[PDB]
Amino acid sequence: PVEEYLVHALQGSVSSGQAHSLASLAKTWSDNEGVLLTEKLKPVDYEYREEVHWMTHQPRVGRGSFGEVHRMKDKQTGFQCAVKKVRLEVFRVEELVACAGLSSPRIVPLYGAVREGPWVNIFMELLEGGSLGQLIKQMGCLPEDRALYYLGQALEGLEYLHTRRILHGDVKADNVLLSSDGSRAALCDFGHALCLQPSLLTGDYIPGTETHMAPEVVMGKPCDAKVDIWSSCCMMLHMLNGCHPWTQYFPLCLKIASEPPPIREIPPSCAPLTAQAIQEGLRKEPVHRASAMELRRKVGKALQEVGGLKSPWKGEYKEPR
Ligand SMILES: CN1C(=O)[C@](O)(C#Cc2cccc(-n3nc(C(N)=O)c4cccnc43)c2)[C@H]2C[C@H]21
Repeated sequence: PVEEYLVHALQGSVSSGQAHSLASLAKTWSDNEGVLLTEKLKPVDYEYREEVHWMTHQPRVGRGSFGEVHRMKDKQTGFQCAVKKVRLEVFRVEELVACAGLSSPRIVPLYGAVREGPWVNIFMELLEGGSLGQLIKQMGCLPEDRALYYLGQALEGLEYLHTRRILHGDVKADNVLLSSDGSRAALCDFGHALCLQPSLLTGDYIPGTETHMAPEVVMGKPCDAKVDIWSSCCMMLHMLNGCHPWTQYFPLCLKIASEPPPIREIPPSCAPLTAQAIQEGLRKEPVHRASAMELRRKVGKALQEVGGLKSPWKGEYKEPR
């Protein structure tokens, strides 16, 4: 009953608010209105406008697949964070729902969201360590312990999301952001996230990366939280081999469905439990594929089996396969 009246109060203004107000106002987005969740980003006179109240850091250095993410500063408060540009006509509410109110160290925090014309500008913490993707390119590929370390932390975040019935949708190195010392990893890019109730390829849907895509998704079978696990394992392989699965050998959605899972790419010098863990996460049938909780525990043991985390965050470059 009153829900309709609260949406109207939030519309037309940019206000200091809480995650539940942001979520309900955002559902409408699917002229300058929005909700900011921290005092570090304050509106001025019912407004928060680009280049007036907030400034992109100069010169513009983009991050993200589309160069949509930028460093920025609140002109009033001097606080700095990141902002993701989403075209308004293609905005998806699930992106914010899947990080709004969520409070987890393995998930990047949401600072707010403000519509301005054709843009939804979404604010979030700035992480200086860059993405796991940028790391893999810098180092070439990661040692076995570092890879297990990060994979587990991603799985910790996937546990959190899955408990809340949230599919991430596009898990990969580029969507894992690292702290300035490399000891913490967080998930990012919830643009493909999907609320679940205890398939995907129907209409207003944009899917994840081809190389990390699970067979059920490819063949249009029904889908659940397990697709994140498949992707996370394809990410593990990307970490170990310095390149995506299947790219050194093959029109890639054809081969995912027909061929066996890419267990061959598991490097041979890897200890038995590392390889064994990767394999439980690359079971073609969702039923036999490991859950998040299960894999995380296995990956943790695998790390323990290999002496724990010993390699430095940025050691020597290591040539890929
Ligand atoms: C909370 N939240 C999200 O997670 C969110 O979906 C996002 C995102 C996203 C998409 C691409 C790139 C990056 N991205 N951001 C940083 C950074 N934060 O500095 C960064 C650094 C290196 C590489 N990519 C980076 C972040 C958005 C709803 C809000």
